[PDB]
Amino acid sequence: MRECISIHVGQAGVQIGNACWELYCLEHGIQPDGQMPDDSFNTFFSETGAGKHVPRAVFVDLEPTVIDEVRTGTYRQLFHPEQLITGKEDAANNYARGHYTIGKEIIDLVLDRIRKLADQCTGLQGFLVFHSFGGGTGSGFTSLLMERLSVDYGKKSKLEFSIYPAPQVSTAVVEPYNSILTTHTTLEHSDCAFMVDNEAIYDICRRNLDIERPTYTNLNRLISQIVSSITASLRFDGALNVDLTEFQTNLVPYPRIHFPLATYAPVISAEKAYHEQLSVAEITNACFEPANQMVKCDPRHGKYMACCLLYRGDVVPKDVNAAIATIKTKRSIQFVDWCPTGFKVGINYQPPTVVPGGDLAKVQRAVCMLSNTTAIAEAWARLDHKFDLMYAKRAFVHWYVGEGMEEGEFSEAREDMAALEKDYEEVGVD
Amino acid sequence: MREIVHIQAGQCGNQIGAKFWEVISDEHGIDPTGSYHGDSDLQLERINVYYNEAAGNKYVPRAILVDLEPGTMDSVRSGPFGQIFRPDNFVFGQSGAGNNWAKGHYTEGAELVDSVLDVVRKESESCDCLQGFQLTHSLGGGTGSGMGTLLISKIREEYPDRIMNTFSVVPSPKVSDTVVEPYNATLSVHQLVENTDETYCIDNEALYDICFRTLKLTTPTYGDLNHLVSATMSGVTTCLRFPGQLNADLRKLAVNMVPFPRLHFFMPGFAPLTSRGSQQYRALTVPELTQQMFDAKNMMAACDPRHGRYLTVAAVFRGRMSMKEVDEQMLNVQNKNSSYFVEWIPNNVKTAVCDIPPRGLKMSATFIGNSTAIQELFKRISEQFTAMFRRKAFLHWYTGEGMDEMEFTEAESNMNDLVSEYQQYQDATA
Ligand SMILES: Nc1nc2c(ncn2[C@@H]2O[C@H](COP(=O)(O)OP(=O)(O)OP(=O)(O)O)[C@@H](O)[C@H]2O)c(=O)[nH]1
Ligand SMILES: Nc1nc2c(ncn2[C@@H]2O[C@H](COP(=O)(O)OP(=O)(O)O)[C@@H](O)[C@H]2O)c(=O)[nH]1
Repeated sequence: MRECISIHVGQAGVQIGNACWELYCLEHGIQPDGQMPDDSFNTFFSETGAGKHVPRAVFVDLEPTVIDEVRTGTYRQLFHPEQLITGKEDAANNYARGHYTIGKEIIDLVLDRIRKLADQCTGLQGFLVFHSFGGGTGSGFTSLLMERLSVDYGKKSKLEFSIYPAPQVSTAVVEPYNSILTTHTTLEHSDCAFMVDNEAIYDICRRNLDIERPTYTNLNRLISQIVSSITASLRFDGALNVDLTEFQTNLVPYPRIHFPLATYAPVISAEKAYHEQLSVAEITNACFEPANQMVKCDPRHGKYMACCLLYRGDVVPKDVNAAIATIKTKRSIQFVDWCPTGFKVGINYQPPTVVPGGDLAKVQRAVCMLSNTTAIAEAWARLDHKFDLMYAKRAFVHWYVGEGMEEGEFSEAREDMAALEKDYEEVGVD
Repeated sequence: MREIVHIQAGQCGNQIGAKFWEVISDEHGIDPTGSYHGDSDLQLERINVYYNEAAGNKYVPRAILVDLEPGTMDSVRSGPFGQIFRPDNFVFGQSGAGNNWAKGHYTEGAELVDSVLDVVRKESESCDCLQGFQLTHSLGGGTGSGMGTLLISKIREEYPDRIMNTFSVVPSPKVSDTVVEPYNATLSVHQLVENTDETYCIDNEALYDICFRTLKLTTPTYGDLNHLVSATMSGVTTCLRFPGQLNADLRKLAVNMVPFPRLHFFMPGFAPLTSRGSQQYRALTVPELTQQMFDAKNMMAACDPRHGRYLTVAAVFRGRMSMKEVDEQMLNVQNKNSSYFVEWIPNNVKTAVCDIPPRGLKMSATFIGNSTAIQELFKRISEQFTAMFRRKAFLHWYTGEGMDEMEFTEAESNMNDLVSEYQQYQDATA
């Protein structure tokens, strides 16, 4: 009943998946071994006959290190070995290697395992995908898996918690190639995706979490907190719940434009927990600031289609309505004439659950805000500007060419992104 | 992409490879008998990349030693760790080539190339998921250069799917065994660029200069150069011998570094330089070394990067890191020398951080760069070959072994084509 499958591919994908599943099992009081000391956990979990609960997800990669780390980590007894897919030869920062040359030897096993997991699912609702744009595995393998799943199922929703590479955390120089190729490939195949810029989380950790130098651990803890705030609606119940079908309904102008921008509040470090906790009005007023989104964009330029809210903790609806009324008076918010209003409001009375030993501090209440806008265009603008700088001299092209690729793919992906940004300004003009 | 096999040839190459193994075993806590003797678990995590497990807990290098002169091989077991290498690796000749390429290529290279391919096969299907092959060898010496050409040709026609690295010892006019070196040097560099994809240009000119002016050695013997050779060429492998999210494998190294299929030559550098027995260095701060990377005086390729533009830059830091200031040094270096980086490759200056430091030094930073400025070495060898070849001298020995001057003409034309590629990529705008 209402099952939802999670897909984790690539190093970053599996790292953030481990973090998010840890937060999920902690929130629902699920022990690290899966034992029970809302009944919506069955959407994200499968109940073994012994009473143990194992997540209905999968760990896929072409590299054996991080999978082995999971196999010897805290939750090694949580997941069965079969959904922890292990490769031998990695894509090595190459969309082509992770798509054609090497992915083919593993995609068959991957889809067999996905079907095996789905065998226990009756009311399957959709697919959650976690993958880094920069990584060759998490781009080529992600794109081909997206194509295969769309062939297999199609109309079923297929989410994507995409990771946007950032120069501070970037590990390869071919990252714009991989991001362009994967987004051009999955744009038709993905109905809604989440586009989180790791520079945003990095500088939030630098400033808000006062981390001297953010690491993968803190980045992924923050990312998992935000993803948990997003998925609380599927993992709990609310007055106006949002589901994957509802995600598509309330956050898609056109199938091409399916990249909502998210903001989550608040961000208080554990070392400063003694300070007065922020109010609903305070968090609403601090939500739209350029230091709280998922990408390094200024929402002032953009115009919101609809503003979706998800509230966590002890939040009173009356003050929510007051805050919404105050915010609507702001000149920052602008709605297209075609879309009058889409202000869905969701309240989760469950207080947020903090990770033990985490930099962030426990708060009584929290809110995460979803709203897509034309301000998101600047991320693709800088990204495809980097791609154009790449392609003006055909740098690194031979590495793709030697693995079943030609420059025609580069050209068609670049023009597809040009059409996508074209749609961006076109919907942004009344 | 899991393991590396080693091949060394030529007395220079054999000596430098032996010293490399000395350094690697010492930093990984490997005793002469192969048993672990370190003090941390970091070394043993990735010890498999350069070693094989043996009876009990003995670790043996995956090094196949080849040489045509018995003196070199007697010497190579004469030194330390002469017994750790298994006798199977030792497949050798007796005639001696003596500064000639084609004669050792055909008249005497056939009867041992079969054996070396047999042993590298035994290693290969003994190995599970090897990344590729890295070779250290001399270029001016006809023996080592010819053996290296044989090995590269056979391994590429046998294992074209493996990223096959190599390390090059460019001949030096100042320290030259003979004068007919540029013939074999040009032939071997032609074969190298036309057949390999990863090479480090370690010219003895730069080594002699740095050991003379900076080490205050009036007559630096081959051991004096070999000390710095071993230090830096362990430094390049630091990213391949310890955990790290940068430069995990040889394939990732290629994808990150080399932008063009033909141009794949490297210009290795490392600071701080350390003499033999000189341990007066204090705790060197990051700013001085990160401004010292721009220097060509600490460069192990006889070229000056100030005359060219960096394509892609790699560097690894070892010691205690407050690497926030390291990132600050990146920012300052970029903002101050963007003119020396190609604008059409953004975010090409990436570095990692390592915690294991070299021996006797608590701070170190290798500097691996790929720039068009390396064309100075090829211009030097081109002018040498032309000024000593327009007389059509010394060709009797080669022409007596089937060599035809058309091969010389095509090789020199191809290498001038590489020089032209350097020139055209250097002046490319944004
Ligand atoms: N969100 C997130 N991104 C990360 C993390 N670690 C690395 N990345 C980014 O992910 C990109 C690289 O992708 P990978 O994590 O290596 O995943 P992959 O597709 O398997 O790539 P390969 O390991 O080379 O096969 C780089 O831009 C990294 O900066 C992380 O802990 N979280
Ligand atoms: N750094 C270094 N260079 C060497 C060494 N031996 C020879 N060379 C240089 O390499 C060239 C000679 O190559 P050689 O070692 O004779 O190759 P071989 O014929 O295969 O033995 C000369 O330019 C020498 O100056 C050495 O032990 N160390």
